[PDB]
Amino acid sequence: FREVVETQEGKTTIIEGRITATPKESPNPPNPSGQCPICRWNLKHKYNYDDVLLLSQFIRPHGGMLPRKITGLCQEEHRKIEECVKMAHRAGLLPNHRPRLPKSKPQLNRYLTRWAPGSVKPIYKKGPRWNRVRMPVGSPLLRDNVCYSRTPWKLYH
Amino acid sequence: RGRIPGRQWIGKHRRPRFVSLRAKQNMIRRLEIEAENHYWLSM
Amino acid sequence: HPWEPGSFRVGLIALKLGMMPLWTKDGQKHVVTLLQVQDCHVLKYTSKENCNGKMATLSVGGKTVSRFRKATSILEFYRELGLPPKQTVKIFNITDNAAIKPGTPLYAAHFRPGQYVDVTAKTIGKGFQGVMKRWGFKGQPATHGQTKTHRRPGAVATGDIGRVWPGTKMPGKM
Amino acid sequence: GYVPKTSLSSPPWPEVVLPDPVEETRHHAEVVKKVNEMIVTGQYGRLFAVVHFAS
Amino acid sequence: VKQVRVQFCPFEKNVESTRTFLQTVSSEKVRSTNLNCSVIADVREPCVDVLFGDGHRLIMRGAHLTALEMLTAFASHIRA
Amino acid sequence: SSFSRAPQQWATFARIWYLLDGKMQPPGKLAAMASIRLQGLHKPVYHALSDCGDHVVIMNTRHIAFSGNKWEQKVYSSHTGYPGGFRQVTAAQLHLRDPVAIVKLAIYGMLPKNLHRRTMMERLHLFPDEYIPEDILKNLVEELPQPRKIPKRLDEYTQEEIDAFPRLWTPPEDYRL
Amino acid sequence: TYSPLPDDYNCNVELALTSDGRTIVCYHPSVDIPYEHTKPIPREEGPMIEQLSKMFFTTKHRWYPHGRYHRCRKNLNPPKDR
Amino acid sequence: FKNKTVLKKRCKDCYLVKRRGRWYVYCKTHPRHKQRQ
Amino acid sequence: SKAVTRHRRVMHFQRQKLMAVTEYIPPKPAIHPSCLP
RNA sequence: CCUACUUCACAAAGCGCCUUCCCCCGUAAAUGAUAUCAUCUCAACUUAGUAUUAUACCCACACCCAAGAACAGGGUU
RNA sequence: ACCUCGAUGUUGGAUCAGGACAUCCCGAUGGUGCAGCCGCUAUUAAAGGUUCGUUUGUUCAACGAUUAAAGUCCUACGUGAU
Ligand SMILES: [Mg+2]
Ligand SMILES: [Mg+2]
Ligand SMILES: [Mg+2]
Ligand SMILES: [Mg+2]
Ligand SMILES: [Mg+2]
Ligand SMILES: [Mg+2]
Ligand SMILES: [Mg+2]
Ligand SMILES: [Mg+2]
Ligand SMILES: [Mg+2]
Ligand SMILES: [Mg+2]
Ligand SMILES: [Zn+2]
Ligand SMILES: [Zn+2]
Repeated sequence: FREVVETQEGKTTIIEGRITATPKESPNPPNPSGQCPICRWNLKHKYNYDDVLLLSQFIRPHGGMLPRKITGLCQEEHRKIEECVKMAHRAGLLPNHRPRLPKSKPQLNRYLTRWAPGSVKPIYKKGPRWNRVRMPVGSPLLRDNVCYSRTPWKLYH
Repeated sequence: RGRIPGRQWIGKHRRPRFVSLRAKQNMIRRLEIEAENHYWLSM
Repeated sequence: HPWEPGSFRVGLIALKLGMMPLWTKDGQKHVVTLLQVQDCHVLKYTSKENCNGKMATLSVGGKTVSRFRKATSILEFYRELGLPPKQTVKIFNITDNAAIKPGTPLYAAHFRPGQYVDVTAKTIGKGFQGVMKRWGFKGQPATHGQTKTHRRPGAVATGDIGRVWPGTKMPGKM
Repeated sequence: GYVPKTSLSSPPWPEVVLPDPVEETRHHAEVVKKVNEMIVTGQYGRLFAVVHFAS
Repeated sequence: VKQVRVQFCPFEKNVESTRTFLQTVSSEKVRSTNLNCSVIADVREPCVDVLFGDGHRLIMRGAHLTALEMLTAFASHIRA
Repeated sequence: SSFSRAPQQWATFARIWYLLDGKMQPPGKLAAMASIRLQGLHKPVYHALSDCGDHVVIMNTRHIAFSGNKWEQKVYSSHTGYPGGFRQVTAAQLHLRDPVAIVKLAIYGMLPKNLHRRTMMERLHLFPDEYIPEDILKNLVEELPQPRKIPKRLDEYTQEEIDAFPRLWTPPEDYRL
Repeated sequence: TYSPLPDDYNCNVELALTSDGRTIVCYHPSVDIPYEHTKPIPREEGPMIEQLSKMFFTTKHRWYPHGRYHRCRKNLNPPKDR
Repeated sequence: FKNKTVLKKRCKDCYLVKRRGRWYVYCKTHPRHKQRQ
Repeated sequence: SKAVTRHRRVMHFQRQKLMAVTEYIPPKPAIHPSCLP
């Protein structure tokens, strides 16, 4: 990881870049030949939004996701990680990855929030039983996650 | 709000009916029984 | 305590004496009512915590009345307070800055000219009044065939709902 | 086949290890003997019974 | 902007950023935008020194900076 | 056993006080637990005519957590009765107004729709924050486990767990991040 | 060390099978409360109905009287079991 | 802004952005290209 | 209603169950081929 | 509400007089990733952007009454 | 031609109106063949308002004078035990 440092001296500002210490993948992945980190470490369908220890490894210091060309994630797992990161941010599980810079907003505890809180209109007219307007929960991208319960996940409530 | 015109289950505009996993499993079970019946009648 | 922004002081209980004209320097008449403060005293004080409301409360009593026509509990309360029973007691919401010891008298000078005030009172009771007078309904014509319908309400509701909506304007006490 | 510890890496329910059959059969025999000795010594008061009668 | 100077050692590696910066800054569109602005693409770690019309100097050491970052800083200082 | 008739009956049909902590808990699961306890369906001696309900005290109801976007999508509807008196207030607005209405309404809906529901709601006690009255606290008997385990934040994860979790990829050395 | 259920409440369950395996024996002696898990012994109509409802955590409805019809319908000599 | 069930970029400068829960065609050179899903 | 209708005629519940049971099930290739060499 | 005017006259009225106090959202923008540009963001987020309305009101025989169908209510020092 | 013919009184008007928004006016907003004034178009908004007359039974229509506007509808083409 390189960091750009700028110093203003007199009227001659300098700016350079220094390569700090970089993390290294843990030795001996359980499943070598995996084309991406997840499928290589046997995590294809065994992580959720709350697995911050996993998600943060693909996180910019301010909460943004990292590109595929850098992370090495396959497309599907990259989408899954992005959605899990969004859900974790909305649930407040990443308090040290906040946006760079605040009036006090009401504190409502959330989790498994698919949509941005400010982009969903209230369901004033829920439909009849056969056409009910249901509130999405979680993400369909995780529909294939390992299900230890007999009943599958209910992605809509 | 949310009216089904006329009578449910008969008209052109019927109340939608959806098959549950329970019903699917029941039908599959009956199909398995009938397949075994075919086998035992084939001899 | 000295006055501070956001402070609410106590009011009074006056007696509506009447009305009279009053002309301003621009030659404009104004009808002005007379409110006489008759034996207005602070009677009870309850703090924020005691009353559970957002503001403390001061009870103010006015228009001393006969002790022979009051309940025993009220007579005991006024005997403890040291004042004759009052006709009306009203509760004023105040900040703790404006707390006043019970028994203190209040005077019309509590207000001053140029101030703006709110006055609450029981309106003149007109009894069970018809819809026309109570709600200003237009009513029906006096002539042109109208049979026994000149001041009656029209349709009170619609046929579909098969009922009368709560809060419907109907004849009643005004 | 190692999987890093995640919310879904392992089943939610705790892992249970049943006793080995030999030692468990020995314990079964010991418990049966204890209850049999209780019956022999009459260390019981009222007895209730679930009995299938009629239907 | 008054003058722009880019220095680098091509036989030494880690010069792609500065070389691309030179190509982009010397692109005919920029020089036509400011003909008065003078580019001196010397060459001899790699550095870029920009002197503006207000006598203000920006120094970008492109050893570990990508061309996009260098150009963004250059444009930001142009805006001032 | 060996109790007298009246003490035995009292012990059997005694009402217990349970405590639920709603911090970061789904109001629906809280309501399910509370409704079971209030109806007394957790007692083997249960019967709808036995009035075997138990007191449920739910604290921190202000800090309940809704799954999904229910805070903005769930609408609580009511009608004052007067024309134009239809009020539809979102879950977030209702929570901000009354910090107990969400759980109260969830329990009310989950309870059976008969004449005992209001008595069960009387037995129910709800408190927005950690504070509980002293008499209620003394009445409390048992604390029920929270239906939802609260996930740990990164700030809460210990360094040992972070070290145990492996690094899944080698980031390029010359990346600004 | 395996226990099908915790033994900290109620009886201590021990399951067994007779040698023939045709009958299950259960040894469940009751557990006594430890002395350390114990504490030392310490040493108008409207308002009335409201007070009673507050006291017994019920609604006002049950505290109102009933008519002669219901009062005389109530059975004053109900059958008694045990 | 015109409401369209199908969004089309009517020139090079039009761009698609998903905002407040729906897609928008925004354009600065030709504001009349502004479309809302 | 005729056998052929301008709208999608509602199927008898048993026919609906038959169709749902006889829906196409794609072959699941165990390990996803995307992340195999 | 009755000080005037008017109908009128111990009063009721208007044609007379007096008092009447907060929002709502469609979009327009900052910073910024997925996609190191850019991007108003069903990304995290910062403003216009406020509701969770706030405050206000009410809170204890008998005779007469501005209280009233009855009842009830106020006064009787 | 499914309820009602051992009766579900049915045009227009008066009276009182409840509701929808697919908004006529007032509010906010994007576009314009938006210079300004008028406009047109679209998003959001139903809290409030949405005139008086001549002929005609007219609902409507025309016309006269206005208005910020003189909205489209549903309500047994709302409402005749008013
Ligand atoms: Mg029908
Ligand atoms: Mg008249
Ligand atoms: Mg007649
Ligand atoms: Mg007459
Ligand atoms: Mg950027
Ligand atoms: Mg017929
Ligand atoms: Mg026929
Ligand atoms: Mg009949
Ligand atoms: Mg609209
Ligand atoms: Mg019709
Ligand atoms: Zn993969
Ligand atoms: Zn365009």
